[PDB]
Amino acid sequence: DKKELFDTVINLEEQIGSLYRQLGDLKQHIGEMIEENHHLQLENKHLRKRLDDTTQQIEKF
Amino acid sequence: MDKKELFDTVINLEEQIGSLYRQLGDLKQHIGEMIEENHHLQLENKHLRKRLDDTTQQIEKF
Amino acid sequence: DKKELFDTVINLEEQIGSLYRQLGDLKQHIGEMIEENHHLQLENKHLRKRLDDTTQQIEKF
Amino acid sequence: MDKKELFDTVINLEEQIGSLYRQLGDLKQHIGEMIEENHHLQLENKHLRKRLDDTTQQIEKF
Repeated sequence: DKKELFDTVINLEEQIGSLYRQLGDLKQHIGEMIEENHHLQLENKHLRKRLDDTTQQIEKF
Repeated sequence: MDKKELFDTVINLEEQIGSLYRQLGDLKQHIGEMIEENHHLQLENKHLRKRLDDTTQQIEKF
Repeated sequence: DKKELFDTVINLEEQIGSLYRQLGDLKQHIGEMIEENHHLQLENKHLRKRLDDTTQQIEKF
Repeated sequence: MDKKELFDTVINLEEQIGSLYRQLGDLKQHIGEMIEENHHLQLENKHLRKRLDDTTQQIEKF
């Protein structure tokens, strides 16, 4: 009927809004993971440089 | 080593879903329109059959 | 975790597949309504023409 | 009186959703990749801190 079809369409709408919300959450968590990655790369760089410097220091004495 | 490209992909996704919402709305509008059109045609043809019945009853009585 | 995020993404996938299926049903019903419309328009045309012809017939006698 | 235009709109919608599916898949792939990358970096930095600790224990003993 009118109801049976309209409510179907609005049901689709609401499912779409739900998807959007969930994808927003996902975006947030993905962002957090990206920043995590970034910091890990920087930390890795510094620990590498530190190890190189301390290795050269030991190579001296 | 991929970084913000994937993030922009996510944003692109959210934009596409956002779009889908609006399109679904317009679809709903056109659907309702077609439903009204169908109802109008229905009752219209019913009454047309009324008048047709009456006028055929008139002619077939000369 | 790995699970908590991956299962989220696959959950989104499945919701998308669900939406697609539902939209397929909708497409079917919309098609049926369109054909219904078509037939109604044709029937309307013919009943109009019939009424015009029979009206002219009565206008004769 | 609108007809098949709306139908083509529906088809366009189904095509967009179909697309979203694939994009979500690729997204999943890149996500997994970044997760592995994060784990590698984690353990790598842990061991780097091991070696750093040991070598600092070596230097500070002259």
